[PDB]
Amino acid sequence: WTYFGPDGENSWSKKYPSCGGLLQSPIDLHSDILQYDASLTPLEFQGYNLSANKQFLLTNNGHSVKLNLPSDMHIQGLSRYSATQLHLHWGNPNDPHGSEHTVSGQHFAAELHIVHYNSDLYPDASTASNKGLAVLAVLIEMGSFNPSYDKIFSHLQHVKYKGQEAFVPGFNIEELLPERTAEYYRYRGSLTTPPCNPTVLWTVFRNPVQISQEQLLALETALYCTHMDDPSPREMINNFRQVQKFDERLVYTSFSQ
Amino acid sequence: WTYFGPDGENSWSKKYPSCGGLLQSPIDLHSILQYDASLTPLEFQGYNLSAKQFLLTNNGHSVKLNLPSDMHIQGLQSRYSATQLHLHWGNPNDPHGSEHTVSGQHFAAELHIVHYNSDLYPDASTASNKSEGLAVLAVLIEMGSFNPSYDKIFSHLQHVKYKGQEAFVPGFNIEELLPERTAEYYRYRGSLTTPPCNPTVLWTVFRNPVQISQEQLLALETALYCTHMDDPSPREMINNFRQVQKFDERLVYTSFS
Ligand SMILES: CCCC(CCC)CCN1CCS(=O)(=O)c2c(F)c(F)c(S(N)(=O)=O)c(F)c21
Ligand SMILES: CCCC(CCC)CCN1CCS(=O)(=O)c2c(F)c(F)c(S(N)(=O)=O)c(F)c21
Ligand SMILES: [Zn+2]
Ligand SMILES: [Zn+2]
Repeated sequence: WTYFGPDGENSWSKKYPSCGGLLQSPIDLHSDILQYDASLTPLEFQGYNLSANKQFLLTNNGHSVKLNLPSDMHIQGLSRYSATQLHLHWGNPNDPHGSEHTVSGQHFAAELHIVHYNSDLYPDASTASNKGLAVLAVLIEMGSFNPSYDKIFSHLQHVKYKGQEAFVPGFNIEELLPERTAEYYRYRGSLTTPPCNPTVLWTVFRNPVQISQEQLLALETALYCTHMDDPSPREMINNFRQVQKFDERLVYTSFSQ
Repeated sequence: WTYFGPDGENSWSKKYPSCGGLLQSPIDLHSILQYDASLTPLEFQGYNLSAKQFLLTNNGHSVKLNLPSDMHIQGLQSRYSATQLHLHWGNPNDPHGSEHTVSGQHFAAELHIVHYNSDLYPDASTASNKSEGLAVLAVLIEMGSFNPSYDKIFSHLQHVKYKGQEAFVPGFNIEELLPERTAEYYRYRGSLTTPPCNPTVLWTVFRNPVQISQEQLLALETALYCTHMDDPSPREMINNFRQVQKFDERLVYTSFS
């Protein structure tokens, strides 16, 4: 599966039935489908300050570049959910508008997902994935240089091709989160890639973060979906799914205005 | 095929492979726009239909009005003769169901007047999978003042509430359904927005919307079902629009600057 051409997103459901099922993500966040919910209290981020003396595996699997996260990293306020990995979605150098969620019909430059699984109930994210998952999403805007995101981006020229891995020193993952994390959108949805399992509790923070034009350009030019020896290379660009019908869902907000 | 559940748009490409192919519509029209002085005004000939009768149908996917082949666009390289018109809309809880979007925003609804290349082909079915086959005019609709001309269609909707039902509409001037300043339009090559999704449509989306009243819009959204009258599980005809498609390395040409 890909994001472009005969294996792109309109065809995923041919091999991955859930991609044609209910509760799919991402979605457009707009007024008609939002409702304030005062029960959406703040999440607590536990163990996000990863030791700088430890190192965490960054991998290009051909579809994504993901940073593995330790299971002692958790979110509470929900079961306790343990982190498993983070990754991003982006556009391309000539169109830096590759967020997955949109807000009032507009794409952000990119989007960070921090994937967690219910470690109360399941021994790993793969198991949880068809039960199970909570993903935090941070919208990313073109803006100022972001030293915290650069702790990841500065290693991308070392995982350019599918199957490559690198180590990233620990840092405080909460530095990747925006202002006022108490303010978020919450809804029931799905993985945004195959197998599109409808098993995700989404939290999209209200406020975006910024990374620079130069950071976006590096992100949009550094990576390939294909192996280092593939005679038909494919750039890892435009790796976002279109927004989905909302299938009668509402999105609940922790902010009223 | 449907607009929801497991037979909705992500699954159309199973039976209708072009739905996962190139040149898919609809798209977001955002400032990918390039003025093209070649885009001269169309002339709508034979649109003043003899106050003759024209068949309105509900085929379970759509409510269409059949149009006569002496109605045609002038100004394209070939003559394109009308075949039918129909609309797309959302639902009362989210009344934003145009197919095309403008700067990420949906309009309330959208009218399509479908035509086929009658210089090259004998009917719209034959043309629909052929080069230069189809041309569709799209009118964006927003809620505002009551529109007597659209009521010439909408007054008949109760009589075609269920799949298989038909009503006769006396001829009227179809040009009355077009917006102000039809000289101003967006133009691009795309596809059918329903199965079989053939990439054979020259789209003309007028720049300016029309208005219908809040009551007319609600009637459109509430009058029709996608099921037969005797179906023990009725399904409302709502949200009958396709999500926008990726449109990369491509322009939409505008007749205006
Ligand atoms: C980590 C729990 C879900 C895993 C279970 C097996 C380990 C399958 C899906 N998974 C791994 C394959 S992937 O292609 O690298 C990929 C991806 F690119 C994504 F963007 C998302 S998203 N946006 O979070 O849905 C994924 F969730 C995701
Ligand atoms: C009319 C030339 C194309 C026909 C050829 C066979 C007669 C097949 C498709 N056709 C007929 C089936 S349908 O489901 O009633 C339907 C529809 F609802 C649409 F919204 C559009 S459109 N204009 O793509 O938005 C259609 F074009 C359309
Ligand atoms: Zn993701
Ligand atoms: Zn249509």
